[PDB]
Amino acid sequence: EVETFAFQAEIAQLMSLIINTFYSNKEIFLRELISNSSDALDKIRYESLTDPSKLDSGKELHINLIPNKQDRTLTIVDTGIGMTKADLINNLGTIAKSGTKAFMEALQAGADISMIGQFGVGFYSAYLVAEKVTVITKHNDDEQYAWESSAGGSFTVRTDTGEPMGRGTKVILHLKEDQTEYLEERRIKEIVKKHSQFIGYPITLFVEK
Ligand SMILES: OCc1ccc(Oc2ccccc2)nc1
Repeated sequence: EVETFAFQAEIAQLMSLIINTFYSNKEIFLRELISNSSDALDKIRYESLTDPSKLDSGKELHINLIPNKQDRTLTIVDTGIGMTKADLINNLGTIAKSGTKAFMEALQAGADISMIGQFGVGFYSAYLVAEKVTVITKHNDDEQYAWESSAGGSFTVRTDTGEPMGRGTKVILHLKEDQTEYLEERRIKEIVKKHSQFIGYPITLFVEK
């Protein structure tokens, strides 16, 4: 059972801008997704300070980076607070309408795409490198769901029957054919060291063989 939704017009506009603007500094997508993961981990940690049972779904607070050259995917896994179905539909838990408005005003006033995270819509930088993004998520208060979009104005939401995650979010980037550098260990390490040195959670880069 798959539900198909239209993006709000302003979010479709944001994604079109990200996909169509010539902008070479694509590597910032990883900083933005890791920052979202850190924010998610902060939220479940804060909730656990007064209610330890919030961590019954998993006590470990971490971020895993999983490249897969056979599938051409880069997956960013966190064990943060996750998102409900309602969160997924409401632009992955963002205030994306007002964030997009502020972002595009900043771009016409001299900003560049790398500042996207300052406007709370950093998730959508995934489309700098991905032709399709799948988000699997599990929040303590809801069931496990899969969101997916190849842009083009629509996204789908379905109950996920895949491997149970316990709690957290998995962002699966189906990379564009010319963006496979972001599956290479030395490239991912370089980006993490450059942009994510002060993230307060362990970031484990998985290797392949
Ligand atoms: O990288 C995009 C992304 C978006 C959301 C997300 O989970 C949450 C869920 C609730 C609050 C903060 C973060 N994790 C990754």
